[PDB]
Amino acid sequence: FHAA
Amino acid sequence: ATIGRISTGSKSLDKLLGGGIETQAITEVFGEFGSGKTQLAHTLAVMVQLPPEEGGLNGSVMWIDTENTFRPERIREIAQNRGLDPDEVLKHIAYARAFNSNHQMLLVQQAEDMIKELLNTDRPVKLLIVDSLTSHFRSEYIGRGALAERQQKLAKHLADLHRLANLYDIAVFVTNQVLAHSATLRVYLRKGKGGKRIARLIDAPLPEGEAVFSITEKGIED
Repeated sequence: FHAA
Repeated sequence: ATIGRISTGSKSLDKLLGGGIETQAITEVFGEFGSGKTQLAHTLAVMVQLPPEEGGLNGSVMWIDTENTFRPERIREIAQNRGLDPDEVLKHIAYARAFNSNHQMLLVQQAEDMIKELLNTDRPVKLLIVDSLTSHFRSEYIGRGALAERQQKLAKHLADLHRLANLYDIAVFVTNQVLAHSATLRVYLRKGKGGKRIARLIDAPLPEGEAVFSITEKGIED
């Protein structure tokens, strides 16, 4: 997961 | 924890849902291509970040994307048209692409790490999106029985999602393109006349009736  | 509710942006759809989608629940939207499932996901990813007086939960989002349908541009559009800073809204969506069904399943465990991290912060995770829940499973596995791999794996996946919803007070929102009674709530979505979208609850003997809404620059609206 990574910030959008 | 009390159940929290995230407004969809449509008063009609919210009434159908009893105020919005619930935390400690899986809400499954299903319908044909073009019925607005992914639009509703994008809208919710913004709405949940609003304060409660505006229909949100001041929450963070996690998004598992199995079809490459997440669009940061669309988030930015909806955010600015709902009075939020697009930079902040994007910052509070944690995004991952799921490669295949097995990776999709592992990503739920990965998600729990960040749910725990944020749990006692000012912006806990309040929305977990899986769009599409079923596309990889249907593509990879052919058999229909309870003993077949497709059902075994999807049952575990759904149980994992349930567990997160209820343990950490999260609304889980999943899409399915047309087992079936696993979701806390099933919503059938279809595209009707003049670009209107129509929603009906399936097997929820909640309000009878149908909600109608439009897809707009604010995400969805009446």
